[PDB]
Amino acid sequence: GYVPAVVIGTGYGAAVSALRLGEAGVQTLMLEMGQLWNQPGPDGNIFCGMLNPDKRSSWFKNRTEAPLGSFLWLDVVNRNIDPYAGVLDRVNYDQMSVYVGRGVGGGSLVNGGMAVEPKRSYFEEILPRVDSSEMYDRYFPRANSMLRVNHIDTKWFEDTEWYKFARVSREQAGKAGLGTVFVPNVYDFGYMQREAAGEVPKSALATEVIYGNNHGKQSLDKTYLAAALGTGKVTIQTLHQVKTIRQTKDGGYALTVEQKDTDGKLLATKEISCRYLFLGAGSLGSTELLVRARDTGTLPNLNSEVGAGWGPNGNIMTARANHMWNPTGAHQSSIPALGIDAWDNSDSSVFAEIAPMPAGLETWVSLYLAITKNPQRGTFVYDAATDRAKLNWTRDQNAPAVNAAKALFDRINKANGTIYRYDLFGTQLKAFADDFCYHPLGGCVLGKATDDYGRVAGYKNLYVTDGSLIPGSVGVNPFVTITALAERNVERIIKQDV
Ligand SMILES: Cc1cc2nc3c(=O)[nH]c(=O)nc-3n(C[C@H](O)[C@H](O)[C@H](O)COP(=O)(O)OP(=O)(O)OC[C@H]3O[C@@H](n4cnc5c(N)ncnc54)[C@H](O)[C@@H]3O)c2cc1C
Ligand SMILES: [Mn+2]
Ligand SMILES: [Mn+2]
Ligand SMILES: [Mn+2]
Repeated sequence: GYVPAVVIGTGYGAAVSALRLGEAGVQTLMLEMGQLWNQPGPDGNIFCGMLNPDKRSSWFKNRTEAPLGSFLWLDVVNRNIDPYAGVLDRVNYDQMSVYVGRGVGGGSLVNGGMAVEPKRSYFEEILPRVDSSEMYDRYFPRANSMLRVNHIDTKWFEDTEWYKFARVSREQAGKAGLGTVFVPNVYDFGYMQREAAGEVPKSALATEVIYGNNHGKQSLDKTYLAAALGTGKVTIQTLHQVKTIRQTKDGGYALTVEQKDTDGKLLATKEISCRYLFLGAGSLGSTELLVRARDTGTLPNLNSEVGAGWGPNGNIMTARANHMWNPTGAHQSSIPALGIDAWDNSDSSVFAEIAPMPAGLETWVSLYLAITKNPQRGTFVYDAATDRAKLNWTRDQNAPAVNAAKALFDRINKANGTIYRYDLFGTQLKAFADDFCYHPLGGCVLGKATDDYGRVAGYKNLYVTDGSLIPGSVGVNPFVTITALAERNVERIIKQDV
């Protein structure tokens, strides 16, 4: 059927858009290919933890996987599983694996909650056509409040066993002259203190994050999406995947939408039409829809920038072996709280998460997720044979990112007389994981594939809202930027277009 506005997906861009549309009185249908995560499972919990993965952990895979960095300790808990509509999707391209959330809330279900504003000077570099004053004066504050960002208590952090791992890396970094910063989060840190005191059910302190948090984490289903539903003007249909988009002969857009069950069986194929169409299917999903539409002739006036300009936010993972006298602890909160800010906008820039590890026994490993400044970009290229966009990124394109991460961590190793681990990513000696991405950015870049508010070039009332807009890099964990940009865009689009 017809609905005035359709939003594809339910991640950050989508959720912001739908809230503001509903508040403007626009009846809005959100179409989400994953589940609404609210049914207690066989362990009584909605989500599986990292030490008890099951089919809930994975989007249509036949075996669970260890969290990256932890195969040596967590492969023992891996099991064969039925393909199921689980929460975390490892999307494999030829030389890159991109991890995304699947469900009501998108990546907010599976991410580490880290809510970080980009450096203004870097924002101005990457998006020079955007007025940075309204971003910092209005939209970043709006995002901060709506997301329910909060801050860890410094004395609790300093004292608790659950953050020893962070304190160890802080001390090691400090010997190299490198500073750390606290990382704001949407996980309720008050709740986390109570978990450590045995006062409330554990989640972050029970090895949960990447397959969802049963408590504590204010994912988008609790924040923007709950508010959107509260307007009375928004509904969400789950296990509904948009496959194609066309402009109807009489105006507006028509979608082919597959409804599946949680086993992936096709239940129905529906045609859903609308006046206003907002894409919030993520860097991968929105880009694939538009490359498909261009190259199959259903949106033939899309431009050549559709598909272009993808980067992995410079993501690189690495690990150091601590001295025996610097154990990192068996009990590590699953929510990071500290990072190393070595980002000055130069090509040497690194902003690196001090990542917890879930093994739950002492390994002496410090793990890091580095965000780097690497100019290389990929393109999503439609394959009509398999009906898939394929990302053409090759591993050598991450060499600048590896080189930056390695220069930084080499300083820390030199100051401390430590070495890397080489065995965390596979049997081949490899200290830097260079073929994964948690932060996909680009494919439908703001001001190139779209105008400076995400209006898709060549079309009226067709909008992109999400990580596909960002030009490959933001220098920090990306969801606050996606959120704030979406606030900016939807406010302007509603004013001028709706
Ligand atoms: C392991 C991990 C850790 C992370 N940690 C952090 C962190 O701590 N902080 C941070 O800032 N970022 C973090 N990120 C990144 C962050 O989660 C993403 O940048 C963000 O979720 C992207 O938002 P989005 O709106 O672009 O898309 P998404 O959040 O990916 O949402 C897209 C939604 O659209 C749905 N969808 C896709 N295609 C279709 C379709 N055709 N039809 C219907 N529905 C569709 C998806 O199922 C999904 O629910 C992390 C991500 C991962 C995977
Ligand atoms: Mn604050
Ligand atoms: Mn519980
Ligand atoms: Mn030393």
